[PDB]
Amino acid sequence: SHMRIVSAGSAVTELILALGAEQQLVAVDVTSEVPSSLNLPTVGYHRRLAAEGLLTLEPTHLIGSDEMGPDTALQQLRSSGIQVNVINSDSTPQGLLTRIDQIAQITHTEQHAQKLKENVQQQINALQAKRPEKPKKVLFLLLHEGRAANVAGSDTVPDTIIGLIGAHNPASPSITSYKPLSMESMIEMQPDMVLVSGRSLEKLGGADAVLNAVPMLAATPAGQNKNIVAIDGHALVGGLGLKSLQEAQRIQTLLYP
Repeated sequence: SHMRIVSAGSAVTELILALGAEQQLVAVDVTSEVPSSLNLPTVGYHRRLAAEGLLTLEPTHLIGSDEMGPDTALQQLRSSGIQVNVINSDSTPQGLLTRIDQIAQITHTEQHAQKLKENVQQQINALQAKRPEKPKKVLFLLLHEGRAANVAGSDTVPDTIIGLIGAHNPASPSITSYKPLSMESMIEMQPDMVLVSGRSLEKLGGADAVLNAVPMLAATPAGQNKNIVAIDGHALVGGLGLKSLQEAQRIQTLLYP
């Protein structure tokens, strides 16, 4: 077990690094972030893994979400003796704690698990501690060029993050997962703050530009105050992770000075 890990997801990579086991990585996926110094090869998109491409890395593990595929490549790895570990990808805090356990076990760093799960819970408590009696309203908008403006309802990492910063997600009862948000619902929900599909979804300009993009925000507090805030897209993938918690803190400071 001289480890050679292909990490197939950003949420895998961060934990592997957090547990001090970066020397075990031989490759990461496109969404993963690792220091330039490591010279780690990429492996593309975990939904389109190349069986032979992976095999040349002589890996011992392929770790990712249940979205790793295609399945025909996963069998070629298994049949060749590569451990293929499907790992948690909920939008829940317990999903994160479970993910930490799943990784700590594979990478044999259980020792670090408790202390890391402990920090994770501390941050969450620190975030929850700052929740007011009168929480504000926050929506996450998933915007694309030529696509209809979507929203994160229940069971999304952006929904969990909004709860953790101590806000209401007005979309979270009525909407499940990511759905088109009717202009009327948005007007009705009256968000105080809008979060946008990555810091990277601009590509538009910024606050005033997303406002240009979604002109009905003008009839919400968020719009009339240009309170349109960027959240790092990596904190939304895999799903609820260390980056998620860090963004959440950073955004709560913006939402409640």
